[PDB]
Amino acid sequence: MNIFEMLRIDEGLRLKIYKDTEGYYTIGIGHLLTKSPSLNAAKSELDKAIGRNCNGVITKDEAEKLFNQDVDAAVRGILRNAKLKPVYDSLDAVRRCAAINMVFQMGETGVAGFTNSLRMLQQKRWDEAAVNLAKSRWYNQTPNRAKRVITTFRTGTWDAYK
Ligand SMILES: Cc1ccccc1C
Ligand SMILES: [Cl-]
Repeated sequence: MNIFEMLRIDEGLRLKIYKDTEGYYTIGIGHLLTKSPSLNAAKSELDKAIGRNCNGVITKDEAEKLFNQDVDAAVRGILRNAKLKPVYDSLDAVRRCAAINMVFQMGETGVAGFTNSLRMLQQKRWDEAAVNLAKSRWYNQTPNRAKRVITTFRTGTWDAYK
């Protein structure tokens, strides 16, 4: 297992514009297009991202390239952020994947509310961090996804994905 396989399981793959759990236009392996309610705005963002007139549909190769870019961007966001980088660097490779997963789903700004969880993770207080992570809108709105990610932080294994 690696971060790409983990996120492919959590996000799925769809080659036509769809709506995510919050109702936002998305395509591919969880690539957010726009938060605007306008399908035309989403189609424009898609064409800009792919570099051709897609009319709302992409190929598997295009979805996989967008996905590589999106994972890269999540990692770079962590490494540039003075609050997140020290916690990330303290983690083992499996737990680092759980961290990237959260940033991919919620962004840097969405993880800003997790300051207390981050401190517990940096201190390697895994059970305590798991409880704190679950006291969140994230866990209540996407509980199965959150349980898999939290279990990865708690155990440092891939057991939730196996
Ligand atoms: C979201 C995030 C980022 C970096 C380290 C740990 C965590 C939970
Ligand atoms: Cl879920």
